[PDB]
Amino acid sequence: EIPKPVAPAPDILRCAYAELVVTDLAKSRNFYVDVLGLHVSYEDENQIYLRSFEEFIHHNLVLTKGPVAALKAMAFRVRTPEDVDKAEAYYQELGCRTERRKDGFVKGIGDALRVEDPLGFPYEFFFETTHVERLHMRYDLYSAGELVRLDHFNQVTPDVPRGRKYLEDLGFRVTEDIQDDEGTTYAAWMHRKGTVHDTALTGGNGPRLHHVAFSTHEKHNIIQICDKMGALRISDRIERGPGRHGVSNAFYLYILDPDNHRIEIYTQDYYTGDPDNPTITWNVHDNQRRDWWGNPVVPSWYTEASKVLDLDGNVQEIIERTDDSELEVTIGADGFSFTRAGDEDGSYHGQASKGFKLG
Amino acid sequence: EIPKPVAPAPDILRCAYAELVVTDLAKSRNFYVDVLGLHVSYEDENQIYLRSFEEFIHHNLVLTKGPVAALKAMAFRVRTPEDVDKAEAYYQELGCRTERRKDGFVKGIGDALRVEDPLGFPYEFFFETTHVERLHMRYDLYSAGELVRLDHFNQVTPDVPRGRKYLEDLGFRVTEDIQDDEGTTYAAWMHRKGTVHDTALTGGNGPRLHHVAFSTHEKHNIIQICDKMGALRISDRIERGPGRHGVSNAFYLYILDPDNHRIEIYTQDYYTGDPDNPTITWNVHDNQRRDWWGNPVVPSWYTEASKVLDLDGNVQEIIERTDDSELEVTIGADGFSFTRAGDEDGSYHGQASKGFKLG
Amino acid sequence: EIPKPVAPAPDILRCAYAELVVTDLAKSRNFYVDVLGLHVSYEDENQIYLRSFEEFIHHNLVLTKGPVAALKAMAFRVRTPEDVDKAEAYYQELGCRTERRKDGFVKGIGDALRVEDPLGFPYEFFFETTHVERLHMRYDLYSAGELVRLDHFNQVTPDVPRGRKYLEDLGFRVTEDIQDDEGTTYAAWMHRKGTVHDTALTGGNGPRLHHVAFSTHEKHNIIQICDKMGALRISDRIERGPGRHGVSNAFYLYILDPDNHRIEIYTQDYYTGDPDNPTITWNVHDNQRRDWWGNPVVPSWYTEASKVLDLDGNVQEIIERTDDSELEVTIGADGFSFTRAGDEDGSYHGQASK
Amino acid sequence: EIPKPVAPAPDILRCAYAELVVTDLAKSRNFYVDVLGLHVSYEDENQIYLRSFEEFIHHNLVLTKGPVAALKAMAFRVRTPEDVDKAEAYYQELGCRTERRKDGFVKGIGDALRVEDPLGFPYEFFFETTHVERLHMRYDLYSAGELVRLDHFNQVTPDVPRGRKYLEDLGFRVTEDIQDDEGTTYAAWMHRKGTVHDTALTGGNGPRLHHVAFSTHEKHNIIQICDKMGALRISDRIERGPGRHGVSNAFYLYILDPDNHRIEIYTQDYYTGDPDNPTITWNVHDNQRRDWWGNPVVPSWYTEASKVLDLDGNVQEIIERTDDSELEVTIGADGFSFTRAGDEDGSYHGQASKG
Ligand SMILES: O=S(=O)(O)c1ccc(O)c(O)c1
Ligand SMILES: O=S(=O)(O)c1ccc(O)c(O)c1
Ligand SMILES: [Ca+2]
Ligand SMILES: [Cl-]
Ligand SMILES: [Cl-]
Ligand SMILES: [Fe+2]
Ligand SMILES: [Fe+2]
Ligand SMILES: [Fe+2]
Ligand SMILES: [Fe+2]
Repeated sequence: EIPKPVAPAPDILRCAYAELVVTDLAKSRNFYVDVLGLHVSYEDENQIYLRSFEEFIHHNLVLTKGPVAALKAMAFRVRTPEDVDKAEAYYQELGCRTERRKDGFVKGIGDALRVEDPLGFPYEFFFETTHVERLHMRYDLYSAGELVRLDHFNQVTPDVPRGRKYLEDLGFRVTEDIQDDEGTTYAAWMHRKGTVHDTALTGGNGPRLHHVAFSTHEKHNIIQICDKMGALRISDRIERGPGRHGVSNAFYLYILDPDNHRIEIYTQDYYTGDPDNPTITWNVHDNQRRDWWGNPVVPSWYTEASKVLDLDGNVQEIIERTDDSELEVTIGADGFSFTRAGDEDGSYHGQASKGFKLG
Repeated sequence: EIPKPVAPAPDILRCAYAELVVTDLAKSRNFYVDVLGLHVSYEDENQIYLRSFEEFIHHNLVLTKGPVAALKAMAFRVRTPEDVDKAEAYYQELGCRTERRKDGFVKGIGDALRVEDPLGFPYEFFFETTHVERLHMRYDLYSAGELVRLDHFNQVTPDVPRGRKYLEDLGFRVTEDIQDDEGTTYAAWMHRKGTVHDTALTGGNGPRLHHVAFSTHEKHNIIQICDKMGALRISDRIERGPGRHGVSNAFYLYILDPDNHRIEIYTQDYYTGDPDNPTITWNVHDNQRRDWWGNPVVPSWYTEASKVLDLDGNVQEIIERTDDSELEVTIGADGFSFTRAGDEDGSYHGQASKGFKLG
Repeated sequence: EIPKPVAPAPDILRCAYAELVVTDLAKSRNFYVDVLGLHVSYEDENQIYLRSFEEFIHHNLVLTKGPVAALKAMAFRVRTPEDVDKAEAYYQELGCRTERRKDGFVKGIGDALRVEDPLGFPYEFFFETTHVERLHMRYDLYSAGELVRLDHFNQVTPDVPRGRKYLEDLGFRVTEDIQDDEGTTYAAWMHRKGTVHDTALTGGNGPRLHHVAFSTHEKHNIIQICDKMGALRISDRIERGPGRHGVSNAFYLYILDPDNHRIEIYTQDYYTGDPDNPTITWNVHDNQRRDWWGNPVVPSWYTEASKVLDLDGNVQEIIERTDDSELEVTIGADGFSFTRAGDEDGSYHGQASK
Repeated sequence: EIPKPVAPAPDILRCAYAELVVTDLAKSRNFYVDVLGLHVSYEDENQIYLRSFEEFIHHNLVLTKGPVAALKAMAFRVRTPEDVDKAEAYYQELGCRTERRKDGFVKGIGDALRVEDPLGFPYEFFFETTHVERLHMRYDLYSAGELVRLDHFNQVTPDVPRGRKYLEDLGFRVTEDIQDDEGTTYAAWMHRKGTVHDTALTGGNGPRLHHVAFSTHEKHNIIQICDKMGALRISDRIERGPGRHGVSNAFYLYILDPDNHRIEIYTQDYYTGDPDNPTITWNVHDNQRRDWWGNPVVPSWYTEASKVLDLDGNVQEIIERTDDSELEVTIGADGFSFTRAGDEDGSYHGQASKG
């Protein structure tokens, strides 16, 4: 277990941006700008800085050209300048490598701390950022599929309870989780900003980045993204969805960028800001937990995720999960799922729902 | 091959209602009224008469208690009383069994002709019907999933060109179809009322009734039906969808009633009323033809459909399709489909899209 | 009264396009293409040809540069080539001025008849048209405010019953109307294509064109048009709405183009294709008849409308309505409306609602 | 000016519920339950306890039968039980009348502090509340007009800067306001929970309660409320909207309950939780500031608002605003508004927009 430091945790506001390394900057720009409609704050031959419709900080996504596609940083904004100092002390007490840059790692961010966290993930904490034009009423620019906010990250890690405890000490509150009756946690969701989550842990080999998620206003905006991908004849880049989540109650879609980085589009989860917010636990065999309508979860969703980098820019080595696999226990050969607890009718033995099996 | 009569075709307005035989009237009522929110025009211990939100004729659906669940009649309204006489002469010239009842077969319909048509289907033609309160502005009744119109039927028949020719002579115009490069037709859609279809032919063993379809106003209304079925813990009765169709461009969902009769919910197809309306032909291997987003078509959608009755109430014998099977050529072990014609990337061989094979 | 010809009526499919004369083509292009997102089928220095998202015929709207903004033609598509001959014989029997151009009046239309109709309106009938790419699945082009179909026209004319009977003889069926207990007709809606209308008559001084209407898929698409006009700081060109109509039950918005031509955006009316489709008559004093939510109808909506041209391109003289005025009897000094009939609570006297 | 206490402010989470006094409990039930679809947590012959679709605390609205329709309490939830102690100390230092009940004033709330605040409003602060079934996935119950959350209160007060300073000291952050070029403030919006607001101040004679606001998921849910009101032939209880707000950017509707308490339905404002969230100031003459589409604001929206009670349950006396009136300066006989700053075209003199 990861000890609770004596040093106070930084006051984290929210997820703020991700830096993704991409192999072909022009192909990635086509995806995030021409397909998805994100707004360009800055670009050059090496990077593209993108933001959502309602954002006022400099960016929500930095695309950085490099040799190996990977997550380079997942950044959280803290409440005050002094919280960056607290972050450095906190992670130092945890025994983690840290790097501090007074003028930032990326453009439009000031004083910033990056850390190799105890789960092997590159976290950034910052307060200072260049404000830009907030585009929230620029309906002259608004797309039929407009991405309005950055909502969350989702991380793949082999030991969910170990990670959960560490994030709770850092001040994240768990809103929902998936467990079974034999003591295994498969996934947990945790927040600072008062939505279902700012980050989440998914059980699996890791550290890897499962996805970054953006919000829309309405469900039809997500439908439009699907429709547009069909018109562009890139429906093969729709991985899973659209659907209604069980966990989070959000309407959702997962798509894959040119380096196979997974992006979720998400809308209409619920308020979690009260400190005694009720924590919802789903059983791993409940076939409504991930897709409320019971649609099967494609195997790539469980197996595939992005590499993450260390502070030197090298790929983090992957540690195998030894706990039970959500894929295996639900849709694998000895898997099981139910529609109604205790009812054989609507249950699935050794295959996925709706008439499918693993490819 | 079905000859064109010398007798003039009746002028058909639209699909108007279906009579479905159901085995447990109370369970069927729970589904169509309590789950789906259709409006009761009349009911007793033997039948329930149901209509959509915007309908003014007596009903769109009659549920008739009987021993064997089946389609008993699919009914089309004709333009004038005289058109019922025309239908009788037309089908008599075709050599079909007919039955005329001056006071109707079901309540709220007057002079009506039922026929066992050349494809083995029980068609009804009528003009006279009892008008009811049109509920189109009854927003005090309006459900979050409100079904607003009857849109179409879909019929399974072994020889699609044979049926298509016959329906063309009856005045239906083909709007879309699905073919391969070697001259096999897998499906066709055809209309009278100026939408994509009033009925459609799906290649397969038949006669069987594939589905009846109702419309909603908006896409979110279809989403709500899915959400409600999740809340009722009957997500196992969601068969396929929700999705965007390729053919028709409509947003859709398929669900299964207590006797496994398939119901489609459908919205936002396009106007076809001009006589030179451009026909659209899709290749059977195009993985965007049925679901525009590339989501896989569940095998049950290809294989399962309702029995139909003859005019005595006995089940019609099934005749096997000898032309190629859409299931087998697209998602079976020797099947294939593409995202982009000629492109290996985004193509699927011997399995369905998105990472599944047949269960 | 307009006699019924012995000559058979042309079989009219639907409203198909309008040709509007505009005074500044570039300003009009900015409104219809950059603001509203219509799709260009052809343009040059004199004209812009535009179509909606789901259209396959050449255009739904022709903008033609000219000295005086006006309606130049409201065009209906007919079922067959021979229906253009029928239209010519029909209007000739009516005594109307007609002009036939075997190669069309505008690009992308072939053999076409224009008439000065008995109500003074420039109608076109055509079958032949150049097919174009139907954009209905081009979601890469789809706007948050996308206009998907041309739905209808609305005509201002002084005597509604006279016009109604003429249109019924042409095969249009009345779906809804507004009347009072004294027997005055204020407005009527009538169709060929199986929606609430292809054209409509509004009682007033005419001939004038009240509006041209386009459809969207959903209500949020109409909202987005309003939001976009706010962002462009042209909210003064939102005239009325957004709202729910009583008549038609459609969700709606009215906006004004740079020459003050009124454009309605409209969605989700009901099917009318059965020949005994029930006709709905509203009372003129029912404050839910025009806006179901009881929002007031601004006077400009009743009084302002576009000039129309004759076949020479000159402005048609206007005839004053002598029947009672809907404006005067509902929101004028001696007017009134109710929310619930017979209830003084929620009634309005000598003023509009809200 | 209201002094800043030495005593630390309580940590306020969010607006949580309002207690409204109503005259005919059955008629109010029909409005809030049958028309609007709120969910009953508890009822008897004296009170109805209602909650929104996504709520887990006991209620968002309490309807209490009484002789005079009024706001009895606007309640904010605080972060810990100790924050109720902090609230008590804070308001006592301000010289405000307070009353603390360890077992609450209404059912489903535990230890609670009510105060007559420096602006004359009845505030409640509480932590302890009875959890109930969260209905957020009960799509078997979901209405086409479903109200999903409580969003905010709006208060009418004569001196907006005075109130703004007091609320800032209490930890609310101003997100948007309306001012003119002559030093007058007409309205301010301020938050704790990271939306545009938990409460707002509207300049006018006060203390009165302008409205209570509930959220929907989507814009069509608000349109449905309007459509249903038309079908019920009660469209005369739609006061203003539906519309898009300028301030807040939310889609909105205002309707009137049987005692004329004003309810707003609201959706799709933006995130404000960062502490340097950019403040937006509108000019009072900007005709897109309240309705972005330029639709006129009816005079009743400016003039009418609910009485509020003191801790003894008596109506607070109304103090007259002496600052300029937003009604008068925009839509009165000497009013002015503009569509485009500096453009005579689309401007309005001595009247409201749209004719
Ligand atoms: O699945 S398809 O796109 O082929 C299709 C299109 C329209 C329908 O009504 C249908 O049932 C099926
Ligand atoms: O305002 S009305 O409800 O009378 C009306 C209904 C349908 C229309 O298309 C229209 O322009 C006007
Ligand atoms: Ca177990
Ligand atoms: Cl999931
Ligand atoms: Cl406002
Ligand atoms: Fe996620
Ligand atoms: Fe269908
Ligand atoms: Fe209209
Ligand atoms: Fe408000």
